[PDB]
Amino acid sequence: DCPSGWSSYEGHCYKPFKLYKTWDDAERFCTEQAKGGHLVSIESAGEADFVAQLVTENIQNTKSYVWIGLRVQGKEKQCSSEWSDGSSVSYENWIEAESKTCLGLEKETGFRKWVNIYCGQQNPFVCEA
Amino acid sequence: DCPSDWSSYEGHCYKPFSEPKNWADAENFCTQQHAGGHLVSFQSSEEADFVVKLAFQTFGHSIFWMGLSNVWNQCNWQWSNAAMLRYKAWAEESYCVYFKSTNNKWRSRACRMMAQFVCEFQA
Amino acid sequence: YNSGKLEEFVRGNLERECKEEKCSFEEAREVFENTEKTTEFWKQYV
Ligand SMILES: [Ca+2]
Ligand SMILES: [Ca+2]
Ligand SMILES: [Ca+2]
Ligand SMILES: [Ca+2]
Ligand SMILES: [Ca+2]
Ligand SMILES: [Ca+2]
Ligand SMILES: [Ca+2]
Ligand SMILES: [Ca+2]
Ligand SMILES: [Ca+2]
Ligand SMILES: [Ca+2]
Repeated sequence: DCPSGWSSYEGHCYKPFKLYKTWDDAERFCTEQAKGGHLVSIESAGEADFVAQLVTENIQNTKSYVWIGLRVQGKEKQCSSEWSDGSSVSYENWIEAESKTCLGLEKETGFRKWVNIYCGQQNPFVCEA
Repeated sequence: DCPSDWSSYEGHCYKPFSEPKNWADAENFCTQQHAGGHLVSFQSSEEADFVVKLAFQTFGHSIFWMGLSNVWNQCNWQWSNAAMLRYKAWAEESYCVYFKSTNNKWRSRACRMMAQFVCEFQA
Repeated sequence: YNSGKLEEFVRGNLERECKEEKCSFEEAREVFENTEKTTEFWKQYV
């Protein structure tokens, strides 16, 4: 019930890509690989195990992360965060790459842990439909 | 005139410590070094300029906690396919802000990890 | 490679952190403090 190249798991189709893209480009690319396509959404431990296996069999890098579809929607650098002294945050000097509001799977943690990483990174990914 | 072990700037007192602590411990320790004390807060680029220098002159190149914690915990995290966020598998529970003594750029580090720090209070 | 102790207190270094040890995107970026350089370094790194 899935296109050739894709793998089926509990009603959905999954496909890993060894392409190096930013989170934005990856998400967009997925929306184009199939109707209703998106970066993978890991909603249960079982699906996490299925995806980890899919990644281990089609990525193998020992480096770089694998994008998943969970990230901070807004464009803020920090949310509802106030200085410990009690004052509001107005002035800020974040390095864009230090604002790790995207998530990726990584080899060291068996591709089953979501690691906070910079969205502008260029990594492989997994699409889901 | 800030305590002998501190440094003054714009009516405030600042002091960098070498004892390594995670974010929470650092902040609590600061509230115990003098009344109204907390982890250093950068409300302006001028203040940050002062602190970075003070920190580097004292201990040189290192990393120091700033008064910001759990920076993304209450952000609007959402799946791109709009699935509800229930199951979770975070590698780290929360991130805190710090600075590297070579410049005033803001950086993130897991709050459970260690770093040096700078306390501050209004004179 | 981050052992998770006090090593990140020391100035980054490609040899110590990326050659003698396996390093992440961010560890390399901490040395270059420039994104394009890191991404680049990454292509030829993996
Ligand atoms: Ca899913
Ligand atoms: Ca302040
Ligand atoms: Ca190391
Ligand atoms: Ca390192
Ligand atoms: Ca480093
Ligand atoms: Ca060597
Ligand atoms: Ca080593
Ligand atoms: Ca680091
Ligand atoms: Ca960093
Ligand atoms: Ca280039």
